[PDB]
Amino acid sequence: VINAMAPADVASIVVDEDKHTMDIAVEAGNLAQAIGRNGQNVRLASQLSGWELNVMTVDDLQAKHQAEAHAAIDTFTKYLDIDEDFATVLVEEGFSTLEELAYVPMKELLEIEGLDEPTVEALRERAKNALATIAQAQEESLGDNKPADDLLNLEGVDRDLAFKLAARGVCTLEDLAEQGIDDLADIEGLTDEKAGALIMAARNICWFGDEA
Amino acid sequence: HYIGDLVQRTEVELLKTPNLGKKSLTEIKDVLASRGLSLGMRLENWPPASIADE
Repeated sequence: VINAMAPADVASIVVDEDKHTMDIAVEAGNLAQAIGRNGQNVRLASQLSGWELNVMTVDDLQAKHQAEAHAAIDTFTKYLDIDEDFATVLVEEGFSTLEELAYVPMKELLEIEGLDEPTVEALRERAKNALATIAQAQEESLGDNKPADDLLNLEGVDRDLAFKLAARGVCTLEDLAEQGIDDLADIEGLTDEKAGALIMAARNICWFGDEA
Repeated sequence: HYIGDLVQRTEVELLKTPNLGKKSLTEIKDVLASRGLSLGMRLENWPPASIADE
């Protein structure tokens, strides 16, 4: 990685899985020479490792670094969950939030001031259950038969709107066209004008399907 | 409120609105099978000459 940033001054870099994407971490002052030309050293050093590099800045790294600590937390906290006053004091000492942290050391959080019977070791289990709950949410969006490609690729409807429409037994765009404004009015996410426009669009796609 | 207003508008114009349903289309076809309504006519507003005000 560093050798591919030469001739310049590399200091650090990030990693990943298949597409690690070497995130070059240098300083603006040294970035001038490191980057050299917008379309020259950014491509020459891209094939250096064979994959691709993402030249960044020392400050940029930290900026993105924090944009990761808050998110295993910055995601509406859809994992374990209990009281919030204890959750703040737990996430203060907690490294990398709780996102799948049960596979890590399950003995250093017991050092935290307040660890009687295995409950925090249980709080992490709740996070695991939250992951299963997230899989159940996938079942709510796939685990229980989500809409077809005709209904999903319909213009004017998103994935959540397609799921809300398909939750009433419909599966295809023709099934959505068979439903009425009053039948789609049972879902509060769709309005009468929006359900009318979606039904008209599905009926137009069904009727004018012979024309491209 | 009157079926004359339904005869004043085209069936294509009614099919371009999702207020009518799939079973409502079959009911409209059953009503138009008698050819008394939805025959693609055009009125002045309401009244024909036989429908005169007296």
